[PDB]
Amino acid sequence: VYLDRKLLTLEDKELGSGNFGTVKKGYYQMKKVVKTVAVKILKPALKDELLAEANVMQQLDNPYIVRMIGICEAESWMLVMEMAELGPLNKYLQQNRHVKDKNIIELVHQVSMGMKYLEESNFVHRDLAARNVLLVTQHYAKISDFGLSKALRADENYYKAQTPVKWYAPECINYYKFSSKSDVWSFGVLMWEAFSYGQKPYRGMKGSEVTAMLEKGERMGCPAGCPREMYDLMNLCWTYDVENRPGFAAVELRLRNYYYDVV
Amino acid sequence: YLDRKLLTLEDKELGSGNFGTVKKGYYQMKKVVKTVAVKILKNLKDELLAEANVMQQLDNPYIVRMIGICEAESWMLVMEMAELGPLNKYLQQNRHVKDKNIIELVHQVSMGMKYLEESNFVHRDLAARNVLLVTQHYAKISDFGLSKALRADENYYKAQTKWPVKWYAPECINYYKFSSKSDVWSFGVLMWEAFSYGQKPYRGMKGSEVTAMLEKGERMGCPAGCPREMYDLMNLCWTYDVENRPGFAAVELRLRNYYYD
Ligand SMILES: CO[C@@H]1CN(Cc2cn(-c3ccnc(Nc4ccc5c(c4)c(C(=O)C4CC4)cn5CCF)n3)nc2C)C[C@@H]1O
Ligand SMILES: CO[C@@H]1CN(Cc2cn(-c3ccnc(Nc4ccc5c(c4)c(C(=O)C4CC4)cn5CCF)n3)nc2C)C[C@@H]1O
Repeated sequence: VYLDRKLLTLEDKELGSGNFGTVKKGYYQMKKVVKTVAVKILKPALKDELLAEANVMQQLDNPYIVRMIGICEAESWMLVMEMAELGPLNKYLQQNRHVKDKNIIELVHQVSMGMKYLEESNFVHRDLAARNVLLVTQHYAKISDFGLSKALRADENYYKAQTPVKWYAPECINYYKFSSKSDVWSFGVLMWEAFSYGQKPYRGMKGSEVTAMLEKGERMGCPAGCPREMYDLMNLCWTYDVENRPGFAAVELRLRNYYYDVV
Repeated sequence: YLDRKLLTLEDKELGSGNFGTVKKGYYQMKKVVKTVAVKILKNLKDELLAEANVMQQLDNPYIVRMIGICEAESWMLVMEMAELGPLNKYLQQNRHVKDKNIIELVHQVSMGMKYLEESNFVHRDLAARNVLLVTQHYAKISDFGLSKALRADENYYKAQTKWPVKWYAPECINYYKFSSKSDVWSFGVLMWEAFSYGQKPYRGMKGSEVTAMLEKGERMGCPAGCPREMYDLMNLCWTYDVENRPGFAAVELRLRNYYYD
């Protein structure tokens, strides 16, 4: 899926930048119409990571996951994606404290539907966080940022690293083991972030202090205004033992049931 | 008298029995929320309240800490959660646990019983099922429903005629006398259970046959792969005579020394 640079136009002003490179809004000429795109532009291991990121996204086909248009190799390496105009969820909620609880339920349920599909496809995200959810509209979220994602081997249900702690399940920190269950743990933190309107989890604590807090059986408190059933779901996501923690099928159905009971 | 509003119970049950049910829960503390295990009486109350009264007097790293009693749809005893659950159940499913690991755990139990003995409480139900794992390397004593505070003038509690007889020292069966020494006998059975990966003691024998076997001077054999020094400690805990049986001071000391090597 190597795109033609002649069919891509990048805007001058960037949408954002960080240690990953830059993100610009762009336009890609397709069959007949022109498609608005977001382009991750690299500013080496980062090339291979971007290609691995593109390989994951091309295997994924779901309304709640950012769709890749292709890779473009010209002047710099570029990952061209369908544009989610409103950008990252945590920034959006920081700037829009008026969003209602039923709206946040809608969004995090959409994230659980995308992750239910990711789990069925036997991919692990490994970076599930509110910053990696992007808003198409105020009522349409998509999971983004597959740069750490891994396709599980056909014979294993976890990825084993050889060598963002506040989002990581205890078995990740201790055993370097990443599964769909550890994504569920990260999903609990994402939920906490979303109902906290984009505030950071475990405020003012270092990683080792978070680890020690969880070891004692302590968990973050219920965000102000968060429906009790949603806080109960977070705590289930933060089940310490992998086997008793739910998978995304159970999480999505709990969210689906609660959302329609509100609706 | 805890506020039921501050407590959430998972619909799944961890376990059940004649006492009631045990459920995982989450309780709102000062700021953080605390994972709890909840013993729920099925609609016995005064026994639960007496159990709470024992636990409220105990503070030690190797004893389950009580959060409180909660009176709502049922009577509930809310406790700090030891997530891995009963030791006998765990070992059955984890035959890979090393003998060094089992030594660390039973030594932790002897440290909590040393404290129990110093506090002059008798447990009266010391068994592998009543050791709960916080982690694979951290055990806690639980289940104080039978525990008694000793009189200021005696080192034993006298019972008045539901007893785990396979864990009871001969003086418990014959004279109804429960002391820290009789907990030491139970601890010997616990050790045998731990090194047998949670097998039940005296397999296939009735209670009267266990008593007759013990009266004959016979004892359970060495568990497969159980270290020599640890089986020897078991037999010392199973000293028939109360006065010659060690106290938890001596048991803990020997465990710590063998663990040091
Ligand atoms: C926070 O996470 C991001 C995401 N990621 C980069 C990334 C974005 N991608 C994408 C795909 C499809 N549509 C979009 N739309 C979009 C729309 C407006 C945006 C941003 C993105 C945006 C940013 O991205 C800034 C943070 C870098 C800022 N604004 C301004 C409103 F705030 N982005 N894809 C990837 C891999 C790493 C960063 O940390
Ligand atoms: C066999 O022992 C028990 C213990 N007891 C009940 C009891 C538990 N309490 C407690 C306190 C703090 N943390 C725990 N943690 C914990 C964690 C996972 C557990 C259990 C308990 C658990 C059970 O309890 C089943 C047997 C009923 C099952 N699972 C699933 C893995 F097996 N339990 N407190 C009391 C008084 C009477 C029985 O004899």
